[PDB]
Amino acid sequence: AALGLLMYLFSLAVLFTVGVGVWGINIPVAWGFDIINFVWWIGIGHAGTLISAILLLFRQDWRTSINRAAEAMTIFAVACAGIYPLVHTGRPWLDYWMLPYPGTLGMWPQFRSALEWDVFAISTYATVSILFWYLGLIPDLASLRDRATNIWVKRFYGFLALGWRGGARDWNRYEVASLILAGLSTPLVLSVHSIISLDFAISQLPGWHVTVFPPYFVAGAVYCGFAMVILLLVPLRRWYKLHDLITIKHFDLMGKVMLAS
Amino acid sequence: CQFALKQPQEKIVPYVRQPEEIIHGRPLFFATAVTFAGFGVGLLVESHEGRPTKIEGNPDHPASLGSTDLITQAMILTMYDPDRSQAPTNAGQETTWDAFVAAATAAMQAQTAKQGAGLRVLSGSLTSPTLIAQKQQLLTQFPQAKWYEYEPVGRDNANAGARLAFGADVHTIYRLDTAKVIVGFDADFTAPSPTGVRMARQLADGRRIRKGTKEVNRLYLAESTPSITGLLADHRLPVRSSQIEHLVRALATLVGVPNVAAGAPLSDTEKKWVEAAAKDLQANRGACVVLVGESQPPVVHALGHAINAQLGNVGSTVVYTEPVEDDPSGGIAALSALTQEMNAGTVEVLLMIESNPVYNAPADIPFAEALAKVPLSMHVGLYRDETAQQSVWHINGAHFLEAWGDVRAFDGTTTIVQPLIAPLYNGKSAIEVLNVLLGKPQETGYQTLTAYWQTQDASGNFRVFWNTALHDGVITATQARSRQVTLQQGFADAAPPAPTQGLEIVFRPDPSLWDGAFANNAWLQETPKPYTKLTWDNVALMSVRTANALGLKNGDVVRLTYQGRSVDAPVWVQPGHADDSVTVHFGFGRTAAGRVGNNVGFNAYRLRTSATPWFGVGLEVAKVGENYKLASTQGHFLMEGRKKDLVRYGTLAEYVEDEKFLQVEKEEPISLIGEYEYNGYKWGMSIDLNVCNSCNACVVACQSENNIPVVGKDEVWLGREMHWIRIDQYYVGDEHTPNVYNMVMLCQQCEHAPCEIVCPVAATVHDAEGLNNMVYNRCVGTKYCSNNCPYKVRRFNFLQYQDVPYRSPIDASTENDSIPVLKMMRNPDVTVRARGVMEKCTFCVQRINEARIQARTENRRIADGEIMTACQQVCPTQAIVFGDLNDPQARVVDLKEQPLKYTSLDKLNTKPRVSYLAKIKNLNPDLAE
Amino acid sequence: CHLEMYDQAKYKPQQASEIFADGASARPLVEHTVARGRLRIDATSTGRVDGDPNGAYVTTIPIRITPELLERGAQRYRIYCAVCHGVNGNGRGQVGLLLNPRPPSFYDQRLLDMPDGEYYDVLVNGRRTMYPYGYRVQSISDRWAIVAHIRELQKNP
Amino acid sequence: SMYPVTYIASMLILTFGGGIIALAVLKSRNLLPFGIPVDRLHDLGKFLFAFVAVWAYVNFSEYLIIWSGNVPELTPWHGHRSAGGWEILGIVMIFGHFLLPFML
Amino acid sequence: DISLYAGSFGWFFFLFFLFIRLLPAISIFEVRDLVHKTETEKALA
Amino acid sequence: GGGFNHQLHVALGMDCRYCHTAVEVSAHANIPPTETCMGCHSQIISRSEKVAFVWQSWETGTSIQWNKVHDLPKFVYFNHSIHVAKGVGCSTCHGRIDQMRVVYKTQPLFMSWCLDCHRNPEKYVRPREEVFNMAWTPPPNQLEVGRRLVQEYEIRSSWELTNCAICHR
Ligand code: HEC
Ligand code: HEC
Ligand code: HEC
Ligand code: HEC
Ligand code: HEC
Ligand code: HEC
Ligand SMILES: CCCCCCCCCCCCCCCCCC(=O)OC[C@H](C)OC(=O)CCCCCCCCCCCCCCCCC
Ligand code: SF4
Ligand code: SF4
Ligand code: SF4
Ligand code: F3S
Repeated sequence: AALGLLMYLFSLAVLFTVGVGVWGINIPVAWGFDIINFVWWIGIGHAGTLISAILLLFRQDWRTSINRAAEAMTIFAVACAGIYPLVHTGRPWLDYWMLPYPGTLGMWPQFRSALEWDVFAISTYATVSILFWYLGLIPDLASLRDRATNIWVKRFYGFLALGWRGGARDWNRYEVASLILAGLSTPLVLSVHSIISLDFAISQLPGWHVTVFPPYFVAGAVYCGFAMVILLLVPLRRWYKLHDLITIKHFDLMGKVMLAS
Repeated sequence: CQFALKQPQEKIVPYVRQPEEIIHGRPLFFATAVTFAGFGVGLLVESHEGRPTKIEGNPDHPASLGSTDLITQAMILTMYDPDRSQAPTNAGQETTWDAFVAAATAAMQAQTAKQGAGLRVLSGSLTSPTLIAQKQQLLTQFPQAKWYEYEPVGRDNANAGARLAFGADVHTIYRLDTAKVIVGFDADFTAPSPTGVRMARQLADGRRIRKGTKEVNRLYLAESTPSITGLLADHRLPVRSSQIEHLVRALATLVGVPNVAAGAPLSDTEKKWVEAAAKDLQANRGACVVLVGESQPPVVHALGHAINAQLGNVGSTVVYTEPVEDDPSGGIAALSALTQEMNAGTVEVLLMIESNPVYNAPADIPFAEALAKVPLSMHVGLYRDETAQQSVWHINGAHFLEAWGDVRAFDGTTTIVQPLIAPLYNGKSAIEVLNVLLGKPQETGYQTLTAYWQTQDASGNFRVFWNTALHDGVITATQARSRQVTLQQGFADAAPPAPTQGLEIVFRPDPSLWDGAFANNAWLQETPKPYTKLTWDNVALMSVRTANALGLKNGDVVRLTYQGRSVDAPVWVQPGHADDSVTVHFGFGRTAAGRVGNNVGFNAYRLRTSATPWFGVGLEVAKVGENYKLASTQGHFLMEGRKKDLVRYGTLAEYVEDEKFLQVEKEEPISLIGEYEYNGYKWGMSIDLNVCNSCNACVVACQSENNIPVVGKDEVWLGREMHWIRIDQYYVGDEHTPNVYNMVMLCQQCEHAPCEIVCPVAATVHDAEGLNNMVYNRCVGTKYCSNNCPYKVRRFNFLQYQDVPYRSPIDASTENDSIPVLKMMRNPDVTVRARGVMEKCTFCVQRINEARIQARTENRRIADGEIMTACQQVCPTQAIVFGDLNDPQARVVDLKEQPLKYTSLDKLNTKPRVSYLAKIKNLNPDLAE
Repeated sequence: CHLEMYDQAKYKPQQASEIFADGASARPLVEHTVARGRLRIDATSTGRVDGDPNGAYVTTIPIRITPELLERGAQRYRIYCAVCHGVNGNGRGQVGLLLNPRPPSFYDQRLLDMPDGEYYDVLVNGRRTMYPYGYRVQSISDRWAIVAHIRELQKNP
Repeated sequence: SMYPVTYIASMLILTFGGGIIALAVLKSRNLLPFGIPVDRLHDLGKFLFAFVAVWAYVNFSEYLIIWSGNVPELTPWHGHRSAGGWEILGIVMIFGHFLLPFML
Repeated sequence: DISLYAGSFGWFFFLFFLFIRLLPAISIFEVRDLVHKTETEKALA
Repeated sequence: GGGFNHQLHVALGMDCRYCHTAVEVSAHANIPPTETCMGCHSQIISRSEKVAFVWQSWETGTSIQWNKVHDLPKFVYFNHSIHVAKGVGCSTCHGRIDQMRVVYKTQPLFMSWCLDCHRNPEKYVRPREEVFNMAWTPPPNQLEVGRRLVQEYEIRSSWELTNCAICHR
């Protein structure tokens, strides 16, 4: 995985230095792998929150074992999807221009193009599926801290789990913060891959202006996402001895939600 | 990747002594001309501050009525070409100029004891009056010296067929102002030929379809290779080019010419074309013409005058005059006459001025090996050509924007070539070189130019004439006077030979690269060839029938073996082409062109014969290749049912009966997205596709004006050509003989621009004047705008496209280092785009802003003809018309009301601001079906 | 910060050059060329009887002196000449008092009978000490308007 | 497309809004065979609320698509339903259909 | 494009293998529940 | 060398168009050549080390390499002769050049400053005649006098003047 990262940071150092045109993108098709993999990688991350957040609405319990192995699967599928809209631009250094800021020249981002909603969907999807994931960790990082029996390891998790303490009232504030965040990451990922759906459907192209892209890109993101959840849990269930937690009924139900999508 | 907390301390250098004419920040157009084939074109070049920047046509010149050619437009890069010669080379070793005069005047004193016996000269078909007059001083100071004129493409047959039919030599001047029926056999007259611009406008001026037009030219073309005349041709016929020589003999027997004695029966469809043409020339006798191209043998040009004088075209349409060039008896026969003299060691001083025959030799005339059999062989060329590799001396060229010379266009209208800049490298042009041979070395070019024109000016003063000659450029006082002719018959009494069977290689000059003298020009090389949109490749074009016979594709690499010599050429199937015949392009494979045309393969000059120099029937194809790149820009060459959105076609048979016969009646389309009002200047364009002959001069005019970067062939095959304006061939139906239509595609400047709502940082926005503003600096390179653009006009600087033939764009060590010589050809009011920045045809805002601001400064409004876009005043046919739409008396708002007016892709309401006119193509009743 | 197109490979109206010996990017015009708008062979564009350099000068101003041109002349004379010939033409400009062959005042009999050609000849080609103007005025309308104002300065000594 | 999908998202408002309506008329008159648990009535309320959000997600995205790229073949639907008085029923869909029963 | 997409799985698994080793790869208190919920349902039966 | 103090030179009565002749006629306000500086300094203070740099530029063909202080980014395409013609005096963009021994930037050329007068010219538009009058302080009622000069000059609206093509051509 690290040698694959050295291929990542070298295909980026070659891209920044030589240009965005080492990609084989033509002028008719200016959007190639850089956007096929952006919509794919962000599509993977959407069924990691359908497990972590959308199933919390339905109060279902086949989500508990597959919670973090999918919620943390979202973030790292956004950390590889949040780079393509920051790197497929021909001038990546001016990617702060897609953000609203008083910047000594009266230009602001457009707010009519879905590449301007993307930087508002991807940046929200990042810093909400990170906080909802870090929220789901403070109780666990308190379990890792109390069971560490190793100074500077107990301090590491003791610093991440801020002061968790358990708590009768700290758990009620958690149950409402986790429900509302689940109730906010349900329309978020219904809109993040719907906004990513709209960087095709607002164009007058024949194969792109299909109006049913929002409830079909979302359905495609949940479709490709559960495939990646299964691809990453069959090894985590087999190699890591988690047969007593991620039971085969989780895959029976993930295979059905991957079918309903 | 450049980065800095502050941009460097940019310096402001003023003049040391500012001229009384240079106002900093203003174009200051000049008036010069360019020797294309010895004949002038009459330019009007943008001289910003001493240096030229943009070449435009001189509206007072007959050879170019305000619009330039394709080669002529891109010859501002040929000047600002870093591969241009910068110092003379003595035997390859770089040397000074004053060392040449030491060893050139020492050769004249060695050529004076002998009465100038070995002072042969190989200029190429010069018509310059001051160069003719110095040729006269050289041939009387050295009486035995000879001056062989060799141009590889020039009038070798038309000038030898003119004296074959008339006795003495004549110079015909075809006029298409009054020509209802043109029948030009192999006539590529709307071509880079010296009369190409005028014969494109005078032919387009006949097919100006309007609200009430009923009579239009017909132009029967009869040509083996589809050419830029076949676009305007209404009945083009793919002929073998061996039948043309007796396809005119059939027309010269229907028209009554006494002793033609035709032979070699034609065809079922070539004969039906020659009866319908002759039955169309007998009607409207006085207003018609029978043109003949250069590829035909001299006996055909003799018949071209046998029919023109039979239809009474003399004095009306065809005008014979005194020969503008000095001697028309030179060319392929004069090159062989000198080469047989260079053999056996007769030549001692061989000044090859601009011909470059070591490359241009027909491969039967062994000039490469005949050279170096002489002791002293000079050369004065702007590029170190394949002769400079083999010649002893090589004087720098002094490109025509740096040389004090003159030209003489067709009909004799001399134009003083006017140096805009002093030569970047020490020039020493053809006049400053003969001054060394004549014996007056220290006498500059301007000194001899007035020392000749003070003799030729007998009327009035000189400074009232010389400056008026320099201001207008056109002197129009040496107009070639008419000449009574006789047309002595019997020239066709010789029977035509037995028709030879076999595939025929027809030798053709390349539209873009004429004869290889401009192969290092990256602008007219990246420019796509007209019918086959290839850019950096010479190919063997075959018809679809004569390639399915050989089992050939669009990418194979055949080995054309014609009379012993093999060339190993690619292949590109061309639907309009003729059966069992291939064509070639002149001037591609140059071992020493420079850094641009240095290895663009398939040198087609090594297949000629000097007896069959334009077409021959002894070819063996025998494919020996599998796959080639063949970077073409278009892609699909078929109107995929998308007529009414692409170029709409029709015919005058159904235009007189219903003017609005292709304007679809559609209701006002509903648009949720507001509506904005443009009460200021409403900048709109009206293209007339009826007259867009794909000259590709508008493609280079947008490059010369908008600093558009050349792209390598490796990145054009990837579909990354930077061309804001493109012409689209579409090949409707019957892939053996398809009609071909052009829709020159540029940025429509859509009012409901879909490419604007899709820029995240809001770079590309619309204007209050009404044209999509691409802002190259706010562009972060998202490149989404092209995907929303319905026409895919927006081109993206994917890599650092800048000086690309001089630095491969896939590097980055030099992508911030710019060639200092190239920085001058760039327009000082158009952004030189970096990488990662999309661009598009901006209606030349560099011309709208500089003219509106000049209008607001003077508190007046913009005149109708004051803002001409770069592609509008370069189109010879004047297809593109740009102007205010709110000005009711404008040539656009009176041109968008025509019944042919339509916009591309009106099914999606972009409200395009350019509105093409349909292609009405005047079919004959008894020839169509 | 990113200098992408802050410095471009093109020569703006004034900036240094790395190809020419005197880095200018503004090359001198070739000596005897005539531009499209600058003919300068008549009695108007040069103050000579027919444009000949060995001509006889022009006694009256060739262009029609409209009343809106004298206010253009008095404004142009106040720019160029007045800094060194004085605002009222008596050669007492703030710089004129510092030139060693002090600029000759008007209103003296030497410069009244001097024709409008000389007043234009020195305005375009200068004198033995006055450097050539006309690359500063650069417009025949304002070139003769200055001569017109000096023609009316001498109307009140 | 998504014209048959914007009905599906509105088929689920009627059958859930009707589900709470019919369960209330049966419980107001005391006709139900089971007392409605106040936490599972909150489930029908969460379904009804989530489907006003889905309905506004499918009707607006159908409009945001057709409005952005206004191809005159997809436009005449929202064009005729935004002019001549139909915009009064259009601004009710934005405020009285989504924004009022989303805040409530 | 291949050396960036196939290298993007590096940046995915560089973080996903760091998450497994550093953080609990499966929720603990959410699996403490559904164990307290299974005993609460087994209590009635 | 020498530096060319404007304060000393304009104090001699130089009307700011003696040098910079191409203003009010061209897009680029030109810098005077060596012949202008040598128009007086051929005998004013010749043989002085302060002015021996125009003589070094007059005898030698080299032109003076003036350091540019107002450095626009070459993709913006400023245009004089339309600010000077529409009543935008030489101040308010260059500051008081009459009190500048060395020319420095006064307005930082932000494009929030160029658009500030393009979106609202009445706050800075002055009479056409008092453009080269550097002592021009805006009146207390700059608006409703600059508002009146906008219709007098027909200066275009904030919608036509801030639309990506005025600048950035
Ligand atoms: C200071 C640099 C001057 C400027 C500004 C102008 N003039 Fe001048 N002028 C100057 C000098 C030092 C002289 C003396 C010439 C000599 O013989 O040394 C002059 C002279 C003239 C003359 C008379 C020439 C003659 O031979 O009598 C004229 C008619 C004249 N100057 C005109 C003139 C005009 C029109 C000017 C504005 C463009 C102008 N001068 C400016 C110094 C200077
Ligand atoms: C006549 C109108 C002049 C023009 C044209 C130029 N300068 Fe000048 N300069 C002039 C005077 C009368 C003086 C002062 C005389 C004295 O004895 O000091 C100057 C002085 C300078 C200086 C020195 C400044 C100081 O304080 O000593 C410099 C550096 C200078 N001038 C530069 C300069 C340049 C670069 C010019 C061309 C743009 C130029 N001067 C023109 C009068 C005139
Ligand atoms: C000749 C004596 C001049 C007069 C009169 C005026 N200016 Fe000037 N200016 C002159 C020179 C030789 C230079 C370049 C030298 C330097 O120090 O920069 C300038 C420069 C400017 C600039 C800045 C140009 C830049 O590099 O960005 C400005 C803004 C300027 N000048 C303004 C200005 C004004 C308002 C004037 C009338 C009072 C004026 N100049 C007169 C030469 C001369
Ligand atoms: C704001 C609209 C301005 C007004 C009013 C004046 N100037 Fe200017 N000036 C301005 C800018 C933004 C720049 C730099 C732009 C560029 O690309 O150069 C300048 C620059 C100059 C220069 C130097 C130009 C160069 O060397 O390239 C000069 C000589 C200059 N300005 C003179 C000048 C004068 C005399 C003015 C009063 C009429 C004047 N400027 C007004 C902005 C503005
Ligand atoms: C107020 C003092 C201004 C500042 C600051 C800038 N500009 Fe300006 N500009 C101003 C006026 C009153 C006008 C006249 C507009 C008209 O149509 O008459 C202008 C005009 C221009 C133009 C040309 C207008 C056109 O029709 O193309 C340009 C190119 C321009 N201005 C450029 C420009 C730049 C780049 C500026 C920032 C450095 C700038 N202007 C500032 C007033 C003012
Ligand atoms: C004249 C009033 C302008 C108008 C209209 C527009 N721009 Fe501008 N722009 C102007 C100036 C003087 C500058 C220089 C600012 C600086 O920092 O020196 C700019 C710069 C920009 C930039 C920055 C480019 C960079 O490489 O940093 C951008 C992105 C830009 N301008 C965008 C922009 C757009 C999109 C405009 C039309 C909607 C536009 N500008 C108009 C002057 C003027
Ligand atoms: C993956 C990222 C995106 C996440 C999702 C989206 C959320 C975005 C949240 C807001 C963050 C946006 C960051 C944009 C930074 C733009 C600054 C910039 O690029 O300056 C450009 C220029 C080269 O720089 C300059 O001109 C000046 C350079 C020096 C200052 C650099 C400051 C950079 C900030 C770091 C602060 C370091 C301290 C600096 C100390 C002083 C340094 C001299
Ligand atoms: S529009 Fe283009 S292709 Fe057509 S004639 Fe003009 S320049 Fe040539
Ligand atoms: S025609 Fe293409 S480039 Fe031009 S405005 Fe429309 S979408 Fe943009
Ligand atoms: S208007 Fe000018 S820039 Fe636009 S396509 Fe035509 S030539 Fe090119
Ligand atoms: S969509 Fe946007 S930022 Fe650049 S290339 Fe295309 S414009």
